[PDB]
Amino acid sequence: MDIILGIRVQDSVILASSKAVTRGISVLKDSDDKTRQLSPHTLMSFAGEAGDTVQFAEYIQANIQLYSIREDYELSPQAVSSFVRQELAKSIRSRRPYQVNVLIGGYDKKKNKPELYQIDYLGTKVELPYGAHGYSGFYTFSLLDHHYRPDMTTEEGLDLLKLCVQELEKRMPMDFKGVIVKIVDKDGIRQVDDF
Amino acid sequence: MDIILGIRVQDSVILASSKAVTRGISVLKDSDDKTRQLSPHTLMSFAGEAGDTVQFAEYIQANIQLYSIREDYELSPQAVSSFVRQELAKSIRSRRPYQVNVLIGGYDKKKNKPELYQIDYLGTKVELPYGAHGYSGFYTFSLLDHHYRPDMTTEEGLDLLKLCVQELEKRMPMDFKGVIVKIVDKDGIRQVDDF
Amino acid sequence: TTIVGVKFNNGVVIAADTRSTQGPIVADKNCAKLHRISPKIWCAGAGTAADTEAVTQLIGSNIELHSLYTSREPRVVSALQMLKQHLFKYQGHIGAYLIVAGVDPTGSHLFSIHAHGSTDVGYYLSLGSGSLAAMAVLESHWKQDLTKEEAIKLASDAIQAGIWNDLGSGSNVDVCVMEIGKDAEYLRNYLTPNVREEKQKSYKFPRGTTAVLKESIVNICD
Amino acid sequence: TTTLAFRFQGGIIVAVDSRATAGNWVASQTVKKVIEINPFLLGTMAGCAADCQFWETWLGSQCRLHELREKERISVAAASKILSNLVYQYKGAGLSMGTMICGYTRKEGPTIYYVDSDGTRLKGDIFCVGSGQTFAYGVLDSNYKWDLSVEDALYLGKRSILAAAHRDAYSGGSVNLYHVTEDGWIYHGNHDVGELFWKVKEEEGSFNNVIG
Amino acid sequence: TSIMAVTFKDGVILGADSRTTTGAYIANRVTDKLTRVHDKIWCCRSGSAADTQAIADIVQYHLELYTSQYGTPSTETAASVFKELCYENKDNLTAGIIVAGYDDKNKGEVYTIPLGGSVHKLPYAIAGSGSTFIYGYCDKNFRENMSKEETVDFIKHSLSQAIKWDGSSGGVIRMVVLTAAGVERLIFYPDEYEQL
Amino acid sequence: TSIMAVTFKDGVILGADSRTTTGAYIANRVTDKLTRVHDKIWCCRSGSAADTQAIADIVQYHLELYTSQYGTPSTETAASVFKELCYENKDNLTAGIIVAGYDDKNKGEVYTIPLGGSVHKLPYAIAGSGSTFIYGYCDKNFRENMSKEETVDFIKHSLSQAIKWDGSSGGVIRMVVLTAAGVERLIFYPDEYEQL
Amino acid sequence: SDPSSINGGIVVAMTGKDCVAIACDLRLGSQSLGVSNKFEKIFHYGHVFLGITGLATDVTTLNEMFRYKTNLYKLKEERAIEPETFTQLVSSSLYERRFGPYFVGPVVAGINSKSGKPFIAGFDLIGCIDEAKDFIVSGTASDQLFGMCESLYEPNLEPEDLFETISQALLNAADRDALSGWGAVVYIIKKDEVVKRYLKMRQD
Amino acid sequence: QFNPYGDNGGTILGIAGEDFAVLAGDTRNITDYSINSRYEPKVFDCGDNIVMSANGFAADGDALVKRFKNSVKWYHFDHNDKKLSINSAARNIQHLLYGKRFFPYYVHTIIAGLDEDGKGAVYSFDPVGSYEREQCRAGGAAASLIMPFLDNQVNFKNQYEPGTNGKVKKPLKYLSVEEVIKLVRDSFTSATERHIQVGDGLEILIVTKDGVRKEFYELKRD
Amino acid sequence: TQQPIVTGTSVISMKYDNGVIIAADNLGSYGSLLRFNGVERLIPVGDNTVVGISGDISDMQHIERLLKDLVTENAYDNPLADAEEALEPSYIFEYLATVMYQRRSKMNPLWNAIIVAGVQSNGDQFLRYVNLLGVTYSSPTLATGFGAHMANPLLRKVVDRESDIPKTTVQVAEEAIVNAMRVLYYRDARSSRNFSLAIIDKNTGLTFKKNLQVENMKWDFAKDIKGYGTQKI
Ligand SMILES: *[C@@](C)(CO)[C@](*)(O)[C@H](Cc1ccccc1)NC(=O)[C@H](Cc1ccc(OC)cc1)NC(=O)[C@H](C)NC(=O)CN1CCOCC1
Ligand SMILES: *[C@@](C)(CO)[C@](*)(O)[C@H](Cc1ccccc1)NC(=O)[C@H](Cc1ccc(OC)cc1)NC(=O)[C@H](C)NC(=O)CN1CCOCC1
Ligand SMILES: *[C@@](C)(CO)[C@](*)(O)[C@H](Cc1ccccc1)NC(=O)[C@H](Cc1ccc(OC)cc1)NC(=O)[C@H](C)NC(=O)CN1CCOCC1
Ligand SMILES: *[C@@](C)(CO)[C@](*)(O)[C@H](Cc1ccccc1)NC(=O)[C@H](Cc1ccc(OC)cc1)NC(=O)[C@H](C)NC(=O)CN1CCOCC1
Ligand SMILES: [Mg+2]
Ligand SMILES: [Mg+2]
Ligand SMILES: [Mg+2]
Ligand SMILES: [Mg+2]
Ligand code: NA
Repeated sequence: MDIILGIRVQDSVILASSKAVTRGISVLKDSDDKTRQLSPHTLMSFAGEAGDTVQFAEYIQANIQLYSIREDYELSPQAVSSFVRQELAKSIRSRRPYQVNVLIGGYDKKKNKPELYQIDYLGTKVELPYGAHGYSGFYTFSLLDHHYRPDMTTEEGLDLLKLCVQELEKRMPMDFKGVIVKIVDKDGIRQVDDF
Repeated sequence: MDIILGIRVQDSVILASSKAVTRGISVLKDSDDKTRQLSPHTLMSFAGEAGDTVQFAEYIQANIQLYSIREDYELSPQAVSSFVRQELAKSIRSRRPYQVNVLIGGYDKKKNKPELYQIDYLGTKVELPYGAHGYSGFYTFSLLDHHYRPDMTTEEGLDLLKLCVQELEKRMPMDFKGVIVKIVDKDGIRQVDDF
Repeated sequence: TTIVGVKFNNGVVIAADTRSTQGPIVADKNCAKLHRISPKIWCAGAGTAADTEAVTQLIGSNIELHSLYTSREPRVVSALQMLKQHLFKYQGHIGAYLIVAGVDPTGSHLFSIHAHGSTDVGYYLSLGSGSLAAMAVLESHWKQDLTKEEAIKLASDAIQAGIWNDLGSGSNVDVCVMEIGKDAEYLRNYLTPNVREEKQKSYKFPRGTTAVLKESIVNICD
Repeated sequence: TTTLAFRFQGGIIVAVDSRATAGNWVASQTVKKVIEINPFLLGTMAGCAADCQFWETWLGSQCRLHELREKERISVAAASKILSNLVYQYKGAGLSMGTMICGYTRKEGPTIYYVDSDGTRLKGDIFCVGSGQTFAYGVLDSNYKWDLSVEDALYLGKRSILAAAHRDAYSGGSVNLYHVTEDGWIYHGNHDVGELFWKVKEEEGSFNNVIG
Repeated sequence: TSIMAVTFKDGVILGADSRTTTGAYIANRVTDKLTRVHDKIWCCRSGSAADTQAIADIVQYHLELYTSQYGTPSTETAASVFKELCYENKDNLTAGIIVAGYDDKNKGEVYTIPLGGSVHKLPYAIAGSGSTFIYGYCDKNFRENMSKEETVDFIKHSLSQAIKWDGSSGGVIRMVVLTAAGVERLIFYPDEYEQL
Repeated sequence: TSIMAVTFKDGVILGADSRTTTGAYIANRVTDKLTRVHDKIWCCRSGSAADTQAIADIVQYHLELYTSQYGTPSTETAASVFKELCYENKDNLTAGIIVAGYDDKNKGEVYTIPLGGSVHKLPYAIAGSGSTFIYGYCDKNFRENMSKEETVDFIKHSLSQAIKWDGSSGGVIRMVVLTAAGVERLIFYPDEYEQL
Repeated sequence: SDPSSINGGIVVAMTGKDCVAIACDLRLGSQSLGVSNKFEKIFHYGHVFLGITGLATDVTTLNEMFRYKTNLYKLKEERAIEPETFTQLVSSSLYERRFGPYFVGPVVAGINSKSGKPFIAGFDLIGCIDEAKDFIVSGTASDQLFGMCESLYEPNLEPEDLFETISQALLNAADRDALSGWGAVVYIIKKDEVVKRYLKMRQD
Repeated sequence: QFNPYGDNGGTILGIAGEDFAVLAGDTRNITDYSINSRYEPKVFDCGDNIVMSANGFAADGDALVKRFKNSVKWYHFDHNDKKLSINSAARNIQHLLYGKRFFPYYVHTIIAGLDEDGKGAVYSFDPVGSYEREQCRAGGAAASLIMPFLDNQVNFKNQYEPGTNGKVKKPLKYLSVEEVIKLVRDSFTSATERHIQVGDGLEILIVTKDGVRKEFYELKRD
Repeated sequence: TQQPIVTGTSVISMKYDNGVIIAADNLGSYGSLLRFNGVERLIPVGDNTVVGISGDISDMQHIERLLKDLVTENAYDNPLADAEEALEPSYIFEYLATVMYQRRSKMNPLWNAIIVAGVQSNGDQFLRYVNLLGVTYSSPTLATGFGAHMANPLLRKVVDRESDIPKTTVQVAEEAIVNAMRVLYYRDARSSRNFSLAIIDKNTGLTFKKNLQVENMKWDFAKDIKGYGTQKI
């Protein structure tokens, strides 16, 4: 875990997530996908404590999928994010809290609008044009403050994202083995294979 | 600081040293040379606590250079290493010890033999065919146990060294921004510019 | 805080200051530390502000229900017993230091309760950060067979000692007099010796001084 | 703090913020974090204000004594090393200094040296130092080219501090710009973030995260 | 605190000072440390005021309920109930209690219950911070089958010294006399005992 | 330890037990805690055996050197030298010393020096762990201008009680009598003092 | 790791002549890192306004909680809750979590629809009610707000004047706190109209 | 363990005009919740038209002032009775404070006077020697309360010109001694209301080319 | 770094129209043990100053010796030692205050709280405090330890500010001091009944009173107090 980014543009939400899984002085894996599809038009990336991350992600995934089957209807990104926040808000006052930070990127089909939510392990939710968790934000936020425009295309968003990854690869101490990029739009979720 | 390697072959000693200087969550420099020439046929790489490293390296350098001028004669690599060890052996029981680990690669002109010495901050000296300091050794020693032969050429030694850097770049958690390689032989010290 | 309780001829009187602190900052300049448990049983509270309020309301509620159940006017010892058993149960973690007083069919009473659940009896008592300043006055001027007017004076004098000399106490003096055979009179702001002087200047700004970005009407109706 | 200084075609740009903190208390918004050591030498300050202020003024006295004794302006290398050797003597005692010695000499050309309180001394083309160094790096690195004009370089340095002043809670106040050439340093004014932000937002079209 | 209980010919006498401290500040200088758990069974309390108070209240409740079913309890029974509370809650209590009572069969009896919760039946008992200073005096001066006047003097002189040396002890000397005649409360002021 | 020094008509008497402990083990049951710093100036040692020993040795050296130059020192002078060592090295010492001596002008004198290094001139003094148990007894029984036999009994009875209650005290009761007549050493065994 | 100063923020409330005002900053950060510049801390349940400072997860949680409670209140009582009553509900709810509290500093503001009286109140994280005639302050720059309010405030200000006073109290207090600022919102509340203004403040 | 530091409370305030400067400070001295003195001055005339105050730990503050006063004395001896300029005094104080960098003087120091052009000057210091010239500065316990008020009323921060759409700032201008003293008095009365360590009295020292004048005003004693 | 062993409690004092009064009990506590009862904690320096000391007694005895030595040293080569160049209270105070602060700065303090009361050569009343931290302050009333909490409130009712000093007589001032000492005996657990009191007047000079006792104490009301609440018997 470590680097997870998110950028909301005109017609889509783009999530970038690092591929490295390190333990001790060994990079155990360099092709790890730090995300789960909660519903056809909702994607959640995650980062934090080992074990907790995937256990939490899959638990949320199961609940959203259960809702979808029960009502034969997809929950809005806003509704999913509120559900996720509440689960983390419960968690923080538990015996052993989930130490997991998440980004929820979704496309609301009723509003025809992309939406990006940033939620930390305390249950602190915010809707943003661009978001990041961990040390990544200390570089990317200022960079995006400068280069981001609200009316950008998906292609412009990917170039904006390349600019973030380049900066991180230059100044971050750890080798995070690149990122897996995924786009969320009106047509659902798809993965960019060449980044 | 972090990664410093050394390989003694048939006719030369090859020192590889990482270029990254990191402080906090920022890589401040990616072209740092972690070595000093003590004499025409003796090179010392170093790694450890910030400030201590360069301060120690330059202090040793000054002393060896002073000796060279006084006697109009170059000290043997064995003699230089013994001097360095004693300085660290004093240091460890000082009020504030030098926290510096070093590799001393040299070519003895009287014996016509390359020599590699590994000395830690405690003043623990060993002559070796190949050496490393820090976490690097946990990968490179076993690798060199397998691939190293005592009668290898300088070119074979560089390929053997490339094999180490590749392994480290694959499995090490931190981005160390490549290495500066230097060769010590009968003709003195020279730097490989394309590695 | 600074709180006191004084017994007299035909009853008992309690008093308190009106300062509330959060560190070195005065949170409330005119807070109410005199609490009604029952009509003729009042409580003065020092310590953790919310604890003194909550513990006094809880026992006051249970006292009202008890009074209705027994068809009797509540007694001070009942409030004392209920308070001390509640506080003891929480091993001091509910930081309420109370002076309980009142009149009932048995007579007039004055007690003090500490956070850990220990109770005292006395003719004159003082609790809080300014209790030493107050007790100095009480020990100097108290006597047996005080009148009502003498007891109110002694009580408010003891609170004033805390107001002036203790940094944890200030502002005004609240009093509550509980006399036998009469209604208890709650004297809110009996003394107000710390009125703020006229300011040297009016800091009313010229309209338009503050820069504004947006305006909008908020809908509060259905 | 946030301080930067980078080397380019037309010399050196140096830009700093002006905030001073005492925890979350904003102690000042009008502080000088650049010291003019001589007409060709600058020093940036970051860390403990007193340590930075005291020892860099002391550094200027040592640089003055050098040119009296040697009849020649001190090199950027030698000036930086006086300071780094000084703090190394105090290593462990608790000094907190993040400094950049920027200047020009004939033998060296435009030169920048990073010097900090744990004894690290590094020569380099680009450095950002302080609590908001990362925010400045993000903007600076992504727009930096060697062939920047003096006008563009000055702006990039100003814009990089602004970026950090915005995001970093412990940076802000105003931007102090400097430009170092072969003829010496040139001051390019104090720029209050209170006005500069809105001016940049409007003209550049950036900072879309903020409510306009 | 300084407290003691002494058996004698006609019964038993309890004695105590009146000082309650919160550090070096005297929170109450007229405290009543002698408490009734039954008609002719009383106790002297030392240690935590809150703990000893809560215990005595529970014991008073138990002995009231005992009396309702089985008639007057023995002094040994009262001490057993004190012990049971003190022993089973030893990790959460700081209570040093002396139990004293008068039966007509057993006459005067004294039981001391230290911190641990152990029970010790004795001819006389001393406890509290100020008791350390009078172990020597009390051992040398105590006699069995003393008179009422001799026992009052013994307690008065003993607590006088305990009060003199212990800063945590002072105020008035309260006493409670337990005999077949009934219950008598006594008090002695500083002006009297200080100059003994 | 239990130690004491008492002035009387003809001079002064020092008294002490003989128990030395290392925890609950009695390392020496026949210790001599009464030590000579000058012909007729002695001290009672309580606290760290090593510290009090080192101090007494230095004082003996100072008073020997004083005598060589200025003649016999006063008991006050001896106490001043003790104090100076105890006060100036208070952070590194655990020594409670009673100084007692006999002049012909000043007769018997007693100075007590507690942990801090303060000096207190008194009619009589008690110190050591076992002294706590006899404050009450000693205050009630001490009189000024006692006889030798009365003072010996006072010390014997006092230390007897201190030994009885204090586990850190025991063994024999040693005493040293300081008068114009000279120096007399006394000893009293358990079989005698225990049944007082 | 002090819950009350991780996210940052401030709230201030004032009374005027037949009106009340409540204001807040817009910052939400993670210590030094500023994350959001749209995080409003003032909510309303009918005509009763509530501002909440402190740990942002609890701010969000309590809003959702009081929305829940006031919605049920209205269904059963068949009327909107009043400020004095809501103040008591807040105190109850906070003290319910006495030994595991919400790390917040709430502020109630509103006008009683029956009596027409302006009402403001403040709380500590455990429920202690702080009622006031003049003003209430809360947040990481509470010291600053106390100093600005105590000097600038005067009684019986008209809505248009009160707006200037509260806005200047907030703005200058926020600029001396690192964790507060990044935008601001002011609510001016009259008996039957409410105006909400976004202030222009320095963005550092 | 022995703690060599203490907190004696109080607060100070310096404002600079065009041809004058003021340095004010309350006269209250405290430890914990007790008042030590209601009138213990901590703003001193140090000679050469320099006034100084070191607020925080009084023992350290008195020591520093004492050392600086002595520094002025020896400056005269060693440099032919030359007048010590306010800028030179500031630098001297930095060295006094930094000399104890690893065992600091626990004080926030402020000095005031006139610069070499005759204009009013205020310099402020942290405990270890960092200093800066400003028009305005509050120091001590209630500095967090007062300082933002001064930013608003002395440097006209966040104040725009009415009707200019928040585009034109309120222009900076020097204040009259009469206006400055109004701000000082209002600053301290406000601080006294909400800070328990501030009160009793206010002593102001005004510095003009004619010399040093004093003014005293009562403050609330609770 | 120290810890106090044998200690002395409150020292209280105040100014009146012609001079100053100071008082302190005669106890030397050893923790909770009231060990020594003949301790004098008021030490006169000349015929115009009295130094009242609380805290560690070993350190008090050290200060006694310093003051004793100060008188001797001042007499050296000084024909006006008993006249114009006699020791003033302000001289004695400043000396102690210098020592106290030097010792705290060496992290080896004299664990005391000191009040120097006296009358200057020009008739002015002198009253100033200094403690182990080197902290100094002056006021119409000064007190140490518990005295600061209980005595000052009572003494400030008599002299609340500077203008109240000329209005206060020695009879009124002494009465307030003696009352304060009684209140401290009621409430301070490390206090004694016996105490000393000193008056330094500009006309009558130094009057040192020893072996005073607290009297006219109210204890009678104790007889009516039972248990801790419900106890009727
Ligand atoms: C005087 C003023 C104490 O200084 C009084 O005791 C006063 C009592 C009082 C009673 C009713 C209404 C108002 C005031 N006490 C306080 O004002 C009290 C002081 C205090 C703070 C913290 C404490 O424990 C750490 C104990 C006492 N102030 C408060 O309770 C304030 C309102 N609340 C807080 O500071 C928040 N507390 C909640 C409990 O845990 C610690 C933080
Ligand atoms: C940004 C604002 C983060 O602080 C900058 O680093 C800024 C740099 C700077 C440079 C010159 C003049 C002013 C400011 N640094 C600070 O403002 C600095 C933060 C800091 C404090 C203490 C540190 O370690 C000791 C490191 C950094 N603030 C201060 O120095 C403040 C004004 N002073 C104090 O905190 C006083 N302390 C210093 C340490 O010793 C005790 C007293
Ligand atoms: C003497 C003073 C010492 O043993 C007596 O035992 C005395 C006995 C007594 C007092 C009043 C009523 C009946 C009996 N004990 C006290 O006065 C007691 C001292 C004490 C407190 C706590 C102890 O350990 C928990 C042991 C002894 N005083 C109190 O209990 C006072 C009322 N309260 C406090 O000191 C507050 N405490 C609560 C417990 O935790 C420490 C703070
Ligand atoms: C009674 C027994 C206890 O108070 C006396 O004070 C007695 C005095 C004495 C003994 C022999 C000769 C002359 C005087 N003291 C001891 O027996 C003493 C107990 C003691 C040990 C350490 C102390 O603090 C430093 C205080 C009192 N026993 C010893 O000194 C024995 C011989 N040694 C030890 O116990 C070893 N100590 C070394 C110091 O630290 C812990 C272990
Ligand atoms: Mg977040
Ligand atoms: Mg024995
Ligand atoms: Mg900022
Ligand atoms: Mg007060
Ligand atoms: Na900082």
